[PDB]
This record gives sequence, C-alpha cells and structure tokens, in this order.
Amino acid sequence: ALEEAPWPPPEGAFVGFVLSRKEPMWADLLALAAARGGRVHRAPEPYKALRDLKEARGLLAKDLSVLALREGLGLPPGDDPMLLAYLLDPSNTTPEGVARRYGGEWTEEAGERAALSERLFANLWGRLEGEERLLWLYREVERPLSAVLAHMEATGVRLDVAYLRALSLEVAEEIARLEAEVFRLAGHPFNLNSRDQLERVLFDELGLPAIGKTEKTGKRSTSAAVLEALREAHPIVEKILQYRELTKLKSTYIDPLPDLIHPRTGRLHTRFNQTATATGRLSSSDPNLQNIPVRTPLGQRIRRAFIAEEGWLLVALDYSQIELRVLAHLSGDENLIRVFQEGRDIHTETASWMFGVPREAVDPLMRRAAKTINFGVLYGMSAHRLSQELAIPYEEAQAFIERYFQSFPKVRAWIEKTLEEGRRRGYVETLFGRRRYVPDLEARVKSVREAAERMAFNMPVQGTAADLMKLAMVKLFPRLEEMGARMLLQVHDELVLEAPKERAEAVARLAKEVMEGVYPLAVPLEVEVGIGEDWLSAK
DNA sequence: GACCACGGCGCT
DNA sequence: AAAGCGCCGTGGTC
Ligand SMILES: [Mg+2]
Ligand SMILES: [Mg+2]
Repeated sequence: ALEEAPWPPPEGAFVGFVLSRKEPMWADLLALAAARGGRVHRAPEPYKALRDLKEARGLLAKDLSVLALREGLGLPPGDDPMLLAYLLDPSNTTPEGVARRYGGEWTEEAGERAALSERLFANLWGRLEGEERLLWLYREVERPLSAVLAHMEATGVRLDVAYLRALSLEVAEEIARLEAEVFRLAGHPFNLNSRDQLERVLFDELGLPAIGKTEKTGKRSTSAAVLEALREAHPIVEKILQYRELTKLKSTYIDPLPDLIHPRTGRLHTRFNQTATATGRLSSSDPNLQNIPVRTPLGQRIRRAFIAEEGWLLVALDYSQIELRVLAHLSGDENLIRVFQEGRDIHTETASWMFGVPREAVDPLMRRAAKTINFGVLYGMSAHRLSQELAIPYEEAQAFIERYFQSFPKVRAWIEKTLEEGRRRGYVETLFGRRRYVPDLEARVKSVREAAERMAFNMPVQGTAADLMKLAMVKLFPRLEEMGARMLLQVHDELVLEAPKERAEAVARLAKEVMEGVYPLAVPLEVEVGIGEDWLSAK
C-alpha cells in the first residue's frame, strides 16, 4: 500500500526530509523525498532535488523552506499537518507526538516522513471538519504566517561581534571582583554558580534565616527574591545579587551570541517556533531572541549590539498595553474601555502610585516595574507576594488588589464565566477561537485546580493578543516586501524590522497603521514606534 | 560527548 | 496564589 517512483514527484505532493541537525540554517540536508496518491519519490541528490519543488507541504514545511531560502531558492511553505494539530490541541507540539496521536511514527527516513506527512494531513484535515473557526485560523493565519516566519529566520539580524567580544573581557573583570568579595565575606572559596553550595554557606555557615523552599526538592531557596529579603541581613547578599546578574548576562548572551554568527550571512538566525506554546504565542529557540536583555544597564549594553546593516535602520513597533486593551474587549468592561477611549495608561498610573510621584515624573524604568505588577495582579498574584515585592504591608497590597478589580467590575465576572464554560466544555478559547484544553479545571485538589484556573483565564487574553500579532504579521509582510523592507524579529507584541534609510520613515508609518488596524476592537490598538541604528535606540 | 532534572532568571 | 516561554550551570547519569 505504497509503491516507489523515480524522484520527479507530481505537483502537490507532501515532502519529507532529514537534517544533520534541527537548525534549518546550519543543517545539512541529508535526504529528501515526496509522497502523493499512494507512492513515494526519493531524491538521489537532495540539494539538487530542492530545485524541482514549487512548494513545501508536510511536517515542518517552514524549516525546509528556511534551508531552501538559505540556498537561494524561493520554495514557500504550504500545508503542514503540525499546524492543523496545534490548532486542534495546542499540546500537540512535536512531530513525534502528533504522529503517534494521529497515525504513525516519526522516523529518520525521508521517504517515511513524506508518506507520514500525507496520511497525517489527511486524518487531521478530516478532524477539522466543521471547525470553521479553527479552519479560519489555519488558512488566514497559521499557514500564511509560516511563510513569513521562514523569511524572517533566513534573513536574521546583524550583530556587533567585536562589541560583545570586548564587553566580555570587561565584565569578566567585574565578575572577578564580585566573586572575590563574596569569598572574603564567606571566609572561604566555593563554587558560587552552585545553588547547593551557596545554600550551605548562607543558611548553615552564616546564620541567615531561610525565606522559602524550592518546588521539587524542598531545598532552601537562594532565589533573587529570597536574596532581596536578606539584602540587609548581611553584606554578602548584595554581592551575590550582582554576581548573579553579570554571570547570567555573560554566559547567556555576551559569550554565546558572537559564536552563532552564520558565515554566509554574518547575521544571527533564530528559530521561530510556531507550535510550541499552549496559548498560541510563538517562541524563539537556539538563539532565543525573544529574551534579549533590556532592564539593567548591562542588559541595555547588550541590546545595543543588535544593529542594522550599513545604510539601513531598524524599525521597532510595539503594541501599547496590549493585554489590557484585549481584556477590555473580552470582558466588555466599560470603565476599562473608557480608560483607553480616554487615552490613559494603567502602567504609568500604577507607577505613579508605586513610587509616590506624579504621573509626569514616571520614567520608562519605573513604568516597566509597574507592568509586572499590573499583569501580576491581573493574572493572580497573591497579596502576600505583592506586599513582599513592593515592600509594603500585607493590608496595603491587599487593598491595591481590591481597588484594581473593583475599578474594573466586569473583569472578574468575565474571569468567572471563562471558568464555568471552561469546566463544562473542557477548554477555553480566544477571540478567534484558538483553544487550550485545561482538564484540571475540575481536579478535586484546590492546589491543582486554582493553578489550572489561572492558566485557564490567562489563555484567552494572551492568546488573543497572539492571534492579533500573527494576523498583523501576515498583513504586514507583503507590504514590506514591495517596499524593500524586511521583517526580522517578533517578540510577542513587538516587531523588529529593517528598512533602507530612505524608506525607514514610510515603513515605520505603514507598519504602525497596519498593526493598529489589524482587527478593530471595542478599544483602539496603539502601537509605539521607534527608529534607530540598534534595537535599543529603536525603542 | 550527549542528556536530563532542577533551581534560577532573561524576556513578553 | 501572576501567565507564557528557552537557556545556563550544577549534579548525576550513560
Ligand atoms: Mg507592548
Ligand atoms: Mg513588548
């Protein structure tokens, strides 16, 4: 029930391929095949074979499409059963799993993969039968978006290598001064990178009171938060906090990034994973460029390393208070929609409160602090943690939480409805109908249940913002190609583009408009836009 | 070398 | 009682 034919596969066939490694940009195409009707075609010389295809249909189409772009081809990605599955159940994140759940085994033979892609698409496509809403998301968002992600990955972003190279030597020296002090304070050297060794030193050798425990092993935590609480109990704590910062940045960004520069491009190429999140957001792997530093001074110094090619400019666009505007539209809370209809900003307002300064005195750093608070409280943070963090009394934190929700009466009602329906149906959905199954909504253990609920009511808000960003990327991409501009990165509610200096303004202008008008809501969407030679200056 | 579980921590 | 991610050392394998 599956014969073999000479390479030349008929049009519309599903491809199957094997890579030396999972990164499309660094991978060696080991094998390539195709499956159609009831037979399979294997290419004797894979690279040569790529030229024959007109489209990539099958598991991980975008990835082969990326490698294709890397070789000068324009093979756009088409149907991909992974996208259908992801839409049926966001827990379908890997081929291994999707193949086992929907009909087969993910092997290492290209032929078998092409055959697998075909039968999988057939079964999954049959399951979406009637799911008009998921069908809309597939054809109007996911499938086209895959093409967008391909170009983004293949294009990559420029990095100032010698800059980070020198930054490394500089920080290494500061790390040395910090570890050296810590050791003097402890009275003896030990591996500071080891949480276990630091536990003993802090809680046994020194007489510092433990503040909390780790989740799976119950050890006394040495988290930055636990360290905050002990900042004044001993001189060694501040030191460890700075060591933690520097080494985190150094080992995670400063040193690894310069070594990931592809030779044929001289740019960094990240993976944009389309089926890896339970809410519908994307993620970046290998170089995960969705978590590049930005808070601290050294963090900012690192972001300054992402630069535009000579003669071009980076254009950074970011939705304003994105998830709050979504909540207003989902909850229907008129007081909250009025906030936006009146051009207000909850982050600036919370910041004003936090630091005891008039709005107009809040800086971007203070406002950034307030966002974690606003979203922390919205999504479930406890009075206890809130009081701890802000460093205020329990009652003062308990009051803020009360006022917050009392101020937007409809939000809690919406939350409550999202859960009831979630309990009955077994899943929750976004504005466009993206679904996430949350069975634990009925666990008989409060601990597990309430955690399940927090995950449950957050999905529609985070997911909807995701649908929006993806939709916008799909509408924006073609407009950019015609203007000679390129899309480089996506950071959940942010886009980083690269445009020739003579068009950077028109591009910024166009992107902003495209994004703000993506899908009109009961509240306007505002996009902040910036232009500059490096990512930091862009925003 | 190649992986994994964890505690941590960078970003949204 | 914030949610969603991926990556880095440490320990401990294999
Ligand atoms: Mg934003
Ligand atoms: Mg953002």
